[PDB]
Amino acid sequence: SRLFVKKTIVVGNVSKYIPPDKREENDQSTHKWMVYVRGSRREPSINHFVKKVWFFLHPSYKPNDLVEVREPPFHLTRRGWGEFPVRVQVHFKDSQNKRIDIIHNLKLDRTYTGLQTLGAETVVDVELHR
Amino acid sequence: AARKSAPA
Repeated sequence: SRLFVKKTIVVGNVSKYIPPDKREENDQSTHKWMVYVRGSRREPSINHFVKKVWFFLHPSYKPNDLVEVREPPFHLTRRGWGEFPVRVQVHFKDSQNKRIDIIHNLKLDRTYTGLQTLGAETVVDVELHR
Repeated sequence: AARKSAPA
């Protein structure tokens, strides 16, 4: 009675610098970034319990500032110039598990090599009714 | 949440 399991959810992002000769005209974006929602390496895939993920972006991305991803991978790739707090809202398959908001501070590459680098990861434990 | 970030 009142049984639960804990599962790890990791929100992270990677990015790469885009040199000027590879930038779209009148896009001020200096980077290509990707935010991901994954599980720990030591646990089963989160697709077993995650229904869908909403990514809330900074208003500069309007009218495309709310992006729904229903199937894995729960990845979102965009170009940009600025770091901002990404709100990731995780929805679970089992209705008994309420949605959670995770705020991930987007971290952009500063090596400027044009290679992809790891930016940041935000780790939370969630509770799943059993 | 437990945050970790690369300096560069």
